[PDB]
Amino acid sequence: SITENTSWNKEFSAEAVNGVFVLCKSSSKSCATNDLARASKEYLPASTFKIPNAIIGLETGVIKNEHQVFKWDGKPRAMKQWERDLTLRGAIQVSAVPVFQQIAREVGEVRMQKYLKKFSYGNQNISGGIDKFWLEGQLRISAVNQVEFLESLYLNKLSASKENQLIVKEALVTEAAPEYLVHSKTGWGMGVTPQVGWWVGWVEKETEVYFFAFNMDIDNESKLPLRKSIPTKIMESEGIIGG
Amino acid sequence: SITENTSWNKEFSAEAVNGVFVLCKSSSKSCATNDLARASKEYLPASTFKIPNAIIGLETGVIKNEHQVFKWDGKPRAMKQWERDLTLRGAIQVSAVPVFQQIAREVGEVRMQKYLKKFSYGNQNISGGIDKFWLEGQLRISAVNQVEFLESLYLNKLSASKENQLIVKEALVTEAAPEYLVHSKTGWGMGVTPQVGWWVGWVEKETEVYFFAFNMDIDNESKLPLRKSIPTKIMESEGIIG
Ligand SMILES: *C(=O)[C@@H]([C@@H]1N=C(C(=O)O)[C@@H](S[C@@H]2CN[C@H](C(=O)Nc3cccc(C(=O)O)c3)C2)[C@@H]1C)[C@@H](C)O
Repeated sequence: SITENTSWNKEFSAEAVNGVFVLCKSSSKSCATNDLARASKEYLPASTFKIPNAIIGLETGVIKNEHQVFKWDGKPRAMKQWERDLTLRGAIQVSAVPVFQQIAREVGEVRMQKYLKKFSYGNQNISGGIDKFWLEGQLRISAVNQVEFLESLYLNKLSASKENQLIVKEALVTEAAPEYLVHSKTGWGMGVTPQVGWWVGWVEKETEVYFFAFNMDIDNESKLPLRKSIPTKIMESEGIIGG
Repeated sequence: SITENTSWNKEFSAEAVNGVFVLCKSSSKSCATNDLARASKEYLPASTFKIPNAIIGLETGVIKNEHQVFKWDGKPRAMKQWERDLTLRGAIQVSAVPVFQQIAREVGEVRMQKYLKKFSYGNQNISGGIDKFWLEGQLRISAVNQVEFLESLYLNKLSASKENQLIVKEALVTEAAPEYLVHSKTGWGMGVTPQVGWWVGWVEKETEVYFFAFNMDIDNESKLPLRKSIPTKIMESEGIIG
């Protein structure tokens, strides 16, 4: 029942990129997209996988609780922003891949498989190595499936404790005003061709809720801000951002 | 022992503010204040009482859950900002008193009394009527006590489920930045003299956490923003926010 809104395409052509936005009001039963085909196409999740990985980390006890500090061992990491002790929120905010690869390692394949099945997480293919599958492996998930998973998270309906779902929700908050709250997560998947850029999340505005998932083909770093600006312009046209 | 930091008085001086800031790193065992006497003095909590009231409401069942919508009945309310449907977070963040009056009535005197004893909340005096004790009744709490209560909340150590503590915690998020996160709640107690203004909460930056409570006398309504600006300037100067 997802509907196509072809006018949204102008926000993609204005920036010379290919991609999809899916936007649902209230539930995943009222969704619209600029491109019906791509809305259902599955792409490497990259750093958006920190959302399930975090929940799974808490459920399995690998992450002890919300106050867990991920200590840096001092050995060098691929970005300087990652070279420091991090909270769960901090590790999510900076997209600290090494923290999550250690989480995945301790969770292990059999349990990670079990959770991705419970979560109906895309093609649930975690081959490509326990700490790499969402980065250069065979895992793939669509914008539509992202929206469905995030709706279950918002509702505390994933197969995980309410407490753990709440902890991860707080960690994902990226904008806050009295009657406007955004939970969101970016991704940039360099380990696939073409590279994929993601922005997924949900907006609570007054008493309404909107689920969203965006992805695009990324040539390189310079186009990364479009992951937020294109969704922002669509949501503005829909009356979500302003008043 | 809480230490006195006279220096902070400089931020109170230009605006002639009579007030106190309490700021603790990691725990309420490591606190400082500009004014030891005022730090421990108890003031009417006004809208800051929405924090325990929300938790009590959830713990009793009076508040259904995180997703409960508080419908406006169309009858005029004291503030236009309150004349709409509100989520729990909305009701807390716009300080929608009538929503919390109804919650308090449904909680009731016996339960409310017991939870303030469990939370060690100030003087625990709820006389004045069940729906006005924190507005114009006799309940009073100090800045030090606000910090101790907020620390317990942070740590999920109040006598309430971890889930209900977590619900209220997300409801208190007020600033979400890449480097830090702020949970806070304002208050303006117009039902006492002098009028009291509050800002209480905590800040998480890097791997550290700081609890804070600020109050001041409000000589007039134009001085209201000082309830955030003075403690923000102090916490900015120490590196806690920014
Ligand atoms: C995930 O897909 C991927 C990440 N995603 C990235 C991206 O979106 O660019 C990079 S890491 C990313 C780049 N910008 C942020 C950042 O540094 N922000 C930030 C936020 C809060 C605080 C601070 C700070 O205090 O320094 C910084 C992180 C990477 C390619 C994985 C799979 O590689």
